[PDB]
Amino acid sequence: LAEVAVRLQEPIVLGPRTLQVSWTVDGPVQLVQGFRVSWRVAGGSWTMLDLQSPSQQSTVLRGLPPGTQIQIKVQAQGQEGLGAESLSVTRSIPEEAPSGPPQGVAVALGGDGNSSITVSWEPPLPSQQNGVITEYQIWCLGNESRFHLNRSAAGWARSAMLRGLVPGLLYRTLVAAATSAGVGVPSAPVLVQLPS
Repeated sequence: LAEVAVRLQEPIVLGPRTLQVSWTVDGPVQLVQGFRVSWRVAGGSWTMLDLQSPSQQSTVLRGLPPGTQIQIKVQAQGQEGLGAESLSVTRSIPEEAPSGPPQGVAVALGGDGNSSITVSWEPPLPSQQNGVITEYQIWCLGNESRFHLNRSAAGWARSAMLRGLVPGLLYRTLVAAATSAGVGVPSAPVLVQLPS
């Protein structure tokens, strides 16, 4: 089980956040009864998987974090235990649009003129960003599209000033974060209706 050597091939993406991992075997093949695949973010603790057959020389890792580097190793198992670890391979998981909204969206009166608001926010949860945040989209939607207010802000911004709200109109204020892959999910709306 120590003489056997595992040869890891280059991983292949199937569905989003997946990696098809395959390998060949060289040595006393008759001793192997299965394989234990281990993977981690290149970080955190290793995640292990047990394969109950010596013919399963491939597996599909799923739900891998977008915008990260995944490190993969594989070893053979038998009646003795576990064998030598193969050489690790590392592949990048493509960034995605954020899957979680910015946190703590708030609205305050303030800005230019007499009917402006300042919208503030915090980034999405780190596990929901799916990449480096490069942009925030801010919307102030009325009942008609001619009343919509929209601004963009840089990844370092945490506020945006929106002017020209019509008194008496109900506005839905939303913020979304974006990565290089696109604009993510918007926050729950903060409703604003200025006095008239």
